Amino acid sequence: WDHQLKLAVAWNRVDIARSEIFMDEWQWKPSDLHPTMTAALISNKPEFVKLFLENGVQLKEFVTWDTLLYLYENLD
Amino acid sequence: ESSKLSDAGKVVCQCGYTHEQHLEEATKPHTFQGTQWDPKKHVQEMPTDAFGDIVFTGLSQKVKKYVRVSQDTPSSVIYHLMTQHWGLDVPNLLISVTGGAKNFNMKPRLKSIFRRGLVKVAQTTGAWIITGGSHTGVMKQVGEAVRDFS
Repeated sequence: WDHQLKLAVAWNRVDIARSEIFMDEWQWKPSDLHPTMTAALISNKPEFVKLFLENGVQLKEFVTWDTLLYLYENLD
Repeated sequence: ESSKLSDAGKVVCQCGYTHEQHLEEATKPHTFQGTQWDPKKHVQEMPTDAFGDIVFTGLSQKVKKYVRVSQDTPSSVIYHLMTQHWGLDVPNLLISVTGGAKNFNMKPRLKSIFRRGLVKVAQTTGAWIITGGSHTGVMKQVGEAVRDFS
């Protein structure tokens, strides 16, 4: 369920990312999506951001110091 | 002491909750070491202190109420608690959903009806969704169908 989301990031297709790998028993442990939330934020790809927001990816503890340091090194 | 030892719980006196035996105090003979202690005679009642609130670590941000209650408790006390001390008004509909917890398999048409109709009946009449509290199965479908609507 991490490799499928890694692939779905590159597909640029939301309904496939929703239709199978978010309809089964998804093990929450929301720290999984941080490496995927970062890729979605960088690529922009703004639509996956909302999709991850329905799945409990709270931004208040997602944004760490090192995560933002890495984000600012990947500007356009 | 139970004849059948549990898996890694061989030190269990037929209940083995938290001790070498099934007791939260001294395992005294009590002047009678009655084999196969009756639950009515052995088990007693202590006042509760395990009440309060819970917040899930990182999964959510809201607060949830919880109360540990005895096996035998008058429903008037529980209702008075949830009305006065919990700030819950009288409901309009009481729907109780129950189903398979550990081994549940569902078809997509089955999943859609929970995704839609239960939410529609819950959000109009202001019903009271009462069910079992666990992390598996139809109650998980109910939980996801109630969080995604909110």
